Amino acid sequence: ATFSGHGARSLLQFLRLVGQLKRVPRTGWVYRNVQRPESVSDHMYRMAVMAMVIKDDRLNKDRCVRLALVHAMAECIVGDIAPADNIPKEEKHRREEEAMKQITQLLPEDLRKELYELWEEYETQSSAEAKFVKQLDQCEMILQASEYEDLEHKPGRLQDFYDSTAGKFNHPEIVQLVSELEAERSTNIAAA
Amino acid sequence: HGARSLLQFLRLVGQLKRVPRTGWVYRNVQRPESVSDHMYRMAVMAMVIKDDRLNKDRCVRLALVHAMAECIVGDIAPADNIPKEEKHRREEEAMKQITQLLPEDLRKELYELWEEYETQSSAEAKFVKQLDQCEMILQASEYEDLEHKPGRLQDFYDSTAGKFNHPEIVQLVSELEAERSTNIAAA
Ligand SMILES: [Cl-]
Ligand SMILES: [Cl-]
Repeated sequence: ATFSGHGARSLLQFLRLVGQLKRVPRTGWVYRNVQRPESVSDHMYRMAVMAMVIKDDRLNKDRCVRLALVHAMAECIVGDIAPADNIPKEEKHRREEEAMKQITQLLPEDLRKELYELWEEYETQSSAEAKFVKQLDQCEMILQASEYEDLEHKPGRLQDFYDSTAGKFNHPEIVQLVSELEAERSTNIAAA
Repeated sequence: HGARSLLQFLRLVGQLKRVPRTGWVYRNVQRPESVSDHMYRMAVMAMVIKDDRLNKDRCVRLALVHAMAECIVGDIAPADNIPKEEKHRREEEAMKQITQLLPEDLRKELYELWEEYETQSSAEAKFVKQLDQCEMILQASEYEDLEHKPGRLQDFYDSTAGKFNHPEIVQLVSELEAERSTNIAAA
């Protein structure tokens, strides 16, 4: 119940917290000694483009793009928690929830409600759009894994990331895209 | 399928993660942001900076697409001294190459988004151009703060003098310059 107001100063401060996403490297790459790992905002950027180009006539894509730009936003405060950090699901949720409250309080009421709603939709996976964006997250991530493998000239190195997405995919377009990716990568591995 | 081309499109887009923003590099910024970092916050700005006269989702899309050619041509800075037509020519070729990897409806949609920004042919594109400049001077003051070197990136602010007229962005920029100036006066 803070007293920072909802003027330009608070909007600016909201924007600074958001910019901290540029300086949160994605932890999974850090823990695997990737040189120059992407930021969390790098990751959401490509998810957002993927929402634009991976087709599904049943989905509101404007909402999918917004879910993509908002879903990881709490990491500007809580940091990027990876499976290796062993934070229980409930504790990660509680931290990120508190963070989103703090962040959105800087915005006028209608904007606060809208952003928080989007975050809540994603976190509870309550819509088809939310579930779609969750698979973009996982897809975009193994794509980036294979790109770090290519850049390193170390085919297969980041195998653990592929294994962790086993059976997490069921959207027919993303499923198709993943299968193509795994086939191209598993070919490169055999070549080497 | 489809899929191989889509993947190639995605890998090109991914290169944006590895294009440092050139203006920061030229000013010895440590670990400078990528072009995708820059577009990310611009897209968030389109969501939270008010204007009921604008199609915000179109602004968000313009934000995510406007600098996309840079995955091929790189980030050209003013210091690079590339003529406006030449940069336009290069980015246009790049967008054609990029978008042709997509199905026809998406290829046309995406190219037209980029062209609308490029030609500044809508109220939305003009708005997004001011987010770009605003996002950038905010980022300059952030680098100044992180470096503990206030005012060091003044050239960037000087470069934006008189480029703002959108009422909300103007308020935001005034607020930023007053906070920054106060910090500089203090130090
Ligand atoms: Cl994520
Ligand atoms: Cl830009």
